[PDB]
Amino acid sequence: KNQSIDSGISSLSYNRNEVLASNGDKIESFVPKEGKKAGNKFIVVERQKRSLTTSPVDISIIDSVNDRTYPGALQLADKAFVENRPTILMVKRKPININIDLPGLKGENSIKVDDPTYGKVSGAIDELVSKWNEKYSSTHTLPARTQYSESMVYSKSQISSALWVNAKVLENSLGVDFNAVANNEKKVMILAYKQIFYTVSADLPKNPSDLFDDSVTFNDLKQKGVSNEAPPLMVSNVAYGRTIYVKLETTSSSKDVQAAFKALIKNTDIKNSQQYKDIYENSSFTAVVLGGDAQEHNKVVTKDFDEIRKVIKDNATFSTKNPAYPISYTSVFLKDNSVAAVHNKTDYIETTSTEYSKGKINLDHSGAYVAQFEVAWDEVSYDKEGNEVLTHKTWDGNYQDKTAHYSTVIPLEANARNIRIKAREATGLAWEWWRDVISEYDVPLTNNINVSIWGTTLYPGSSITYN
Amino acid sequence: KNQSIDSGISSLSYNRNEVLASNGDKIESFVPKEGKKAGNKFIVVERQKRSLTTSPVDISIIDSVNDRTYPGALQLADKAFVENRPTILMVKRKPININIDLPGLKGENSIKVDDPTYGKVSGAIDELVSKWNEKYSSTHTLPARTQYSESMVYSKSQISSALWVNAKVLENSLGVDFNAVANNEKKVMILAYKQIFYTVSADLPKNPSDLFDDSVTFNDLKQKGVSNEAPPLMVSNVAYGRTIYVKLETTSSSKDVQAAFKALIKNTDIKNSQQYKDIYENSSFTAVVLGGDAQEHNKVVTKDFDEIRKVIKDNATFSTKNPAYPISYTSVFLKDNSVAAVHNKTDYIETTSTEYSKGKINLDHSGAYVAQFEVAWDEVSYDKEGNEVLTHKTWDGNYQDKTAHYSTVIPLEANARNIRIKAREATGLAWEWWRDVISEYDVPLTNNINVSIWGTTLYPGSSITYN
Repeated sequence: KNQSIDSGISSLSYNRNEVLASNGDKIESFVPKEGKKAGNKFIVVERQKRSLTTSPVDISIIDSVNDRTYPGALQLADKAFVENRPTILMVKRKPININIDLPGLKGENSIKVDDPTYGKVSGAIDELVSKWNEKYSSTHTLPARTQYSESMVYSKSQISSALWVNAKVLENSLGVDFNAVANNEKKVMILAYKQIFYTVSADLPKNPSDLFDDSVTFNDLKQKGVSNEAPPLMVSNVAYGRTIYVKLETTSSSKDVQAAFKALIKNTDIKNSQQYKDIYENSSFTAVVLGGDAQEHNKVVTKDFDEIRKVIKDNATFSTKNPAYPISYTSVFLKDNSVAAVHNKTDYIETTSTEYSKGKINLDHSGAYVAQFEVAWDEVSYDKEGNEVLTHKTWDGNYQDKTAHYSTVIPLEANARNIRIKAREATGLAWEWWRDVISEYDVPLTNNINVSIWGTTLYPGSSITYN
Repeated sequence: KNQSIDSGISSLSYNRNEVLASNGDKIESFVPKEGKKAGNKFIVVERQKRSLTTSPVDISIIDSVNDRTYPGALQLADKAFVENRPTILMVKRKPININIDLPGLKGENSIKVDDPTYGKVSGAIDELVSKWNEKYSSTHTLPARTQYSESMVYSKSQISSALWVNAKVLENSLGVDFNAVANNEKKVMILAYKQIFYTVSADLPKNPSDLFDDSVTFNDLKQKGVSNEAPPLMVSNVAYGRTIYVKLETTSSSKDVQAAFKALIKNTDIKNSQQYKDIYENSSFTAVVLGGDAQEHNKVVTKDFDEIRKVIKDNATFSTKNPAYPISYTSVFLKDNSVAAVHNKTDYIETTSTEYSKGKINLDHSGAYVAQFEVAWDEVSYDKEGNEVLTHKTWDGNYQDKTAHYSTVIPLEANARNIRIKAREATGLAWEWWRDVISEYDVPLTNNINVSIWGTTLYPGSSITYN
């Protein structure tokens, strides 16, 4: 009891740079490189351990709980604050001045709130908006201050730290299948278009005592959870608006996925490429709007990104005759009046992959001579340590006499490498001393390697073509 | 002294599939992935161990020692054979029939040689060639049977095994720098155009005794080196002709060097690709013609592959009047008349690389507003175990006011990844609540990334371009 509200808050000992800590997995076990056969394709998956360390100050608000966050609100810097379910500190308060950042208000934009509470501070904000609606009675619809963030998805913990959003808000709203992402079954990118209408700020106190009524004692605050493990915070600024989350999803395992997606967003000229056309045919785009101005559980799901663009643009403007809801805030530690950052630290497995596809070597011999072929290749596999293991393969028809007309096909698995095709006119003793009619090395694995041999013994001809 | 030649030779117990064997080196140990800085470039080298086994029957001949090899010559299957300096087995001989595979010579290509020695067989081969110049007195030149081989170079042992040449024969003639090749300071590729004029055969005996004069004993043989460690062989065929080796050299560490070289040899219009022209600027091409016709130590070293094609097309034929030089031969074991194969096995470190160049971010602010920026990137580096290590870097000017006209450059090292450039228009309380003028993620590293911001406070403009 020998403690005042100022000396008590001052006597709290905590690391301001680590109280609001968020830690994730570190991580699990994984093979650095893995070959997989699926469909008529071979996928290869490289993996790397990645470490993130963001220390943001803008903190997401979950709509379900916005009653808890409002300018001049008082919360505790505990693990619940980090989970976006803050513990409120409800006590008898001294008045506080709040200030809205809207245009044409330099000026006559602030207001004193005698009892800072959700209802009173909301009423105060609504009145500042009604004071703006008068004066600017023609233009009631304004543009939003848009911010853009983009990120490929690797884990629930990683995308949460990249986009600064609660992962369940992402998982429930957009429908994110984190196991397909981990298994490299799906590749997903998420966009966020944060649409800020305005921000309301609360004047900071000279000393913490300026927030609490004289009757309130440090022991009253200790009863409500104020501790070294739960220091007190004041909500300094709150941003009102909405956010639009976009999900680009694909079953494709190609290396060009992130590029293809980035092209679609900017609407660039690589977009038309046939490489990206197969990626887009197996892609789905999903957009949702979160805040309050949009109706709960709204959603667009399409294979036409022009539908997504429309949703983004349609929500770039807000009406000053409708109520705005908080989307994020910045809080300040009462002890030093310093901005409270949430120190995120997480490890994750960045997956990268490459798609290969089954191929075949078609042979045609219309030549007026006996020919023999030597077709050979390797098949790549990967051991537990991610190292390549080349199992050599050969065609069963090698070194066997063929005459006009002869045709065959030599299927190759998607994991075929180092292909080599050779043909020799059999005019003589043995293979070893014959003329090469065609002789190709490290042939690329295409869907059809059309090798033809023709002509006479004096003018033999050949060619190698691809489809 | 208790046995004849036949039973003596039969009494020899050796693994025919291993008595003639060559083994390469097993190591050195290596870092699987390494990042290297070379001027305005950052090179990444991925290393894979590769085992390689061949069992060829056509063995090379070193000109310096071509007198030890001729149809019907006896040699010992010891380690000197595998090093292309065979041990001759010189004893009193019975006659032998030899046949030449020159065209239109069915039932008239043979000749008996009473004392098969280098001089007498050479003489009989010359006799056959003069006898052919009488019967085909019009056509005094013929086309050579070309065999084409190609391979990138990784180690002395590997390229020797890939192209079936004595390492020193390439190392002397072409001038391969194996230490540069192994430190990825150069990428080299070698082509071999084995051109066969003709082959001469020796008829196989029903039993070993049919080769030896009756005065010869198995003790006489044993004394001349015959053992289970040195079983006796007979040269069954010898190929006469020439070989053109071609070296394609580069300082470029680009992943497209193999493709560029192939494009050049094939003569496709892909060679005109400016990507490949930067590679051919830092390339050298060399060609040598190891054959009887072409004068000793002859050589072309150019930067125009048409000078190399000239050498090839120029050597397409051979004159029948000119003597021919032995280039290759097949031997047979006297114990079973089975063709002797050299069992080659070799491990090698296959090196593969990519090139990254330095770049810079060019910021230009001409807009009618204060702007702040957030430029950041990661620098890729590889540890002892070849795993990536990203060190986060950020521009010192981040989060500082800038008014028109503001210009700057942010140089980026060639190992720069995950480049993110953001500019926000400064109207509101702080950074966290300002609208994006530009917001780019995972920007590709280019020599110049031009970020321009312009316009007014209420309608800003921007672009990002590359060079």
